[PDB]
Amino acid sequence: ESDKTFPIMLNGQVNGYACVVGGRLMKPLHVEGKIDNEQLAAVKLKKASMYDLEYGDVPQNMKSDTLQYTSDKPPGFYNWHHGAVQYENGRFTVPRGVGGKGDSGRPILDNRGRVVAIVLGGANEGTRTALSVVTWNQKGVTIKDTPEGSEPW
Amino acid sequence: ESDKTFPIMLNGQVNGYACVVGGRLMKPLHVEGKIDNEQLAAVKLKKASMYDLEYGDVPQNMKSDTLQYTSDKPPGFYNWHHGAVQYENGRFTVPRGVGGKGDSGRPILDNRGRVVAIVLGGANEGTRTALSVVTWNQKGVTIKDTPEGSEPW
Amino acid sequence: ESDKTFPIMLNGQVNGYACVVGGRLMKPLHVEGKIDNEQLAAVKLKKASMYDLEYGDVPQNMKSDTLQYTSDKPPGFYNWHHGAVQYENGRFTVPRGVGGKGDSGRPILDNRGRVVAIVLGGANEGTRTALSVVTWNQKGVTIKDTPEGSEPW
Amino acid sequence: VIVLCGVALAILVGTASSAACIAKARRDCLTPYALAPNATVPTALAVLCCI
Repeated sequence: ESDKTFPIMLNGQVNGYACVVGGRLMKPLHVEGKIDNEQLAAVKLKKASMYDLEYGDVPQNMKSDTLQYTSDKPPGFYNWHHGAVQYENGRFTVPRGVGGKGDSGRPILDNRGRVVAIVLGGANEGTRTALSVVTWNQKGVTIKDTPEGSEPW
Repeated sequence: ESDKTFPIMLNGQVNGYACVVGGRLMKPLHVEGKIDNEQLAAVKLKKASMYDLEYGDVPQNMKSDTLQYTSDKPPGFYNWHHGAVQYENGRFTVPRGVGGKGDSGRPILDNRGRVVAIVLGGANEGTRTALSVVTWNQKGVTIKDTPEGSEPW
Repeated sequence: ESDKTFPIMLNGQVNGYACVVGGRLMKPLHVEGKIDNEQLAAVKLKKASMYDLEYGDVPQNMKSDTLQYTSDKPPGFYNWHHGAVQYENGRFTVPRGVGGKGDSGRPILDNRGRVVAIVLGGANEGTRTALSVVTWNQKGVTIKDTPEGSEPW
Repeated sequence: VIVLCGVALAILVGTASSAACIAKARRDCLTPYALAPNATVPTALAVLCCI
């Protein structure tokens, strides 16, 4: 997590956490700031606004150091920078009150250090918090899954 | 001191210091240089030229933690970055030789950790060195002191 | 070596080395990149294109902090950042295989710590590798010694 | 002169609208596959809208 997840800086504040996966950087469109890495600041970000994201191609040096996409997501506990995340009923949820603004772009991690979803927001349903995320599909489709009442952090 | 006192840098050399007091940032006018801090660099500085100072409102995310000030000045020794300054006869005297260029904008602290004045320069009286500073007053007043021969550091 | 030898950045990668000798800063011309030192970034470079080098006058603080040159070159082994280099038959040679692209501008030292030459490239004979470097002469003459088949690193 | 200029303007606006719609359709139908590995794309869409 720490080695290859570069915060986005603005006004002396971290606004999110851009992630480089499969040789491409991803950054949530709704969030604003600058990337600390000078190299990533020189990448042209193509915007997929329907997914609330922009992507660009990482440079040649950094190609070898990126997180891995995934497709298989058995329901259960998954790794996270703030702990563990529960996946059930095709939905991701976290203990209520954990996370918030400035945490966008945080990757949900699998046991083998593979990325499962990217955090965009959270909806509070009282008992837990439902994560609005972008997920993969068996046909290699990056589905943006956002429960009702999701708030983009 | 170390946490909340910011060097002023020019051409890769530290040539000054800016201080935050009472929710406001101040800086020596005579010195030219950037401020590395993003928000302070983004602060609009209203310049009081006869005071040889510019003041700017510190942003809200760090206005909570700012140096406290004082007006009471009992005579005696006062701690400071390069040791202790003797305050007597309305004058900040320091042992001869101590200090020089680049020490402008260093706060003078109290024993209870309170800012009393900001040094601008110094003039060797012979066995000691008189500090030209910006003292405050009990009537809510701020007075620049420039001992005859005061040298802008 | 480590203090007075600086890296050149190319997209955030090392691609050569700049050497400070006698208060003047040299950098290979074929190697393109930015000097890591901000001070050296402000030095204007005039180019000796036929020598494939650019030299500039270092600022006043590092004019003393520099490598010392020398002209006496008895044949034998000489120091090098990657190990030992052989000066034989008026030729600088290294074991075949060590060194390559990005090693341009590496200084060649003397045992007492003085500089004798600066490496620019190499050509492989199969048994050893002959380095195309710049060598100084008893008459204070700098020959750019390039063996046949020299390739700029 | 007015009639010819109007015909030219209508042709220009029709072409501009068609180009914008085509480029938005390319974006829409390609960006999901560009954020994922192993884009098994039926190549008709790319071949149509690459030119």
